[PDB]
Amino acid sequence: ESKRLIDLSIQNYHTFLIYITELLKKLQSTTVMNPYMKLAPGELTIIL
Amino acid sequence: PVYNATWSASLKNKADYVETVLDSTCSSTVQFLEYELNVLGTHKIEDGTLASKTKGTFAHRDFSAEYEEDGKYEGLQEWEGKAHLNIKSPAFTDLHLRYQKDKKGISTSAASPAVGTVGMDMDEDDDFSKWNFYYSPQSSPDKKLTIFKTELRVRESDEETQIKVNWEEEAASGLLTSLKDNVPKATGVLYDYVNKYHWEHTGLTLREVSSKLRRNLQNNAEWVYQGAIRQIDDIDVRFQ
Amino acid sequence: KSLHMYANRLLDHRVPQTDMTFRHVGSKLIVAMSSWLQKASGSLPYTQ
Repeated sequence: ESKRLIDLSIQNYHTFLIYITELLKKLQSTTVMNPYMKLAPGELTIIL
Repeated sequence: PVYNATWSASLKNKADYVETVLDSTCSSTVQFLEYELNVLGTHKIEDGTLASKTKGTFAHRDFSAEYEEDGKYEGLQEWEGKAHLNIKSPAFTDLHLRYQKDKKGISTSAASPAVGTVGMDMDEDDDFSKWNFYYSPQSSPDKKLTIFKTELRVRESDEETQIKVNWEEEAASGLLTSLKDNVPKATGVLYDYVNKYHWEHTGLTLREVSSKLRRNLQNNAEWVYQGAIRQIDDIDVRFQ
Repeated sequence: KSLHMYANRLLDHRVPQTDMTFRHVGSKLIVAMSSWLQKASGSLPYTQ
């Protein structure tokens, strides 16, 4: 049962991160204010 | 006669440096409850700065612990030196921890035969800084899976500053798989451990002791049941 | 533009282990509402 729980955790974690990245990209497209945010798969860069 | 334990401590001052010696041991009728622990540390305060060297080693049936520390202490915020820990456990897995700190870099990692090698390195500088959190697979100590990474960069041109945060889903998934695979590894060692102690003392397994308890329960149940049946005849006859 | 980007955000994300976006549920509810509207009496071109 421990191994099954960890398997499901990995599965949903992976299935979830891609949707999060897509939503983040769509949100970042909203604004172009002076502090510029660059989003990448598995990475985020912040310029201040 | 059954139990003898000795705790010996001594603090000594020798001109320029102090020396701390600690000893502790126990003699027991129990085999896995006897040991000897020892530590030695030489301490020299040179014109206010401290140079530290200490060794702590433990001995026991189920493992032995060996730790080395060296370094110096300038002020309350500058310790430069190395710390190395090595564990030899027949009872469970072994481990080897290495900690390093220089004025411009901190590096440390732990090599576990079950998880692998987990380490982190901090390179610090005025105009840049980088934090690296990596997991090297147990099956591949030659490469580092970046669990996370931080990169601060203050631009020397203009007033801009960059923050770059990076992480690997691969590292997290591999570590999770290693952890879920490690469950039976701990389970078996602990099970054999408890059975080993049961053997050392009464010669029985945990399952053997469970079977003995069940058998004794059955025996006592019959002992009660026979008398419970007999009382009926006793009462009937006396009534007649 | 704001409504467009909000619609993009809604379309691009959903919970893991399900690939049906919430916009389909919204369209289903809109279809039910339109069916009720056409059922309703006193129809007007403004309803159309």
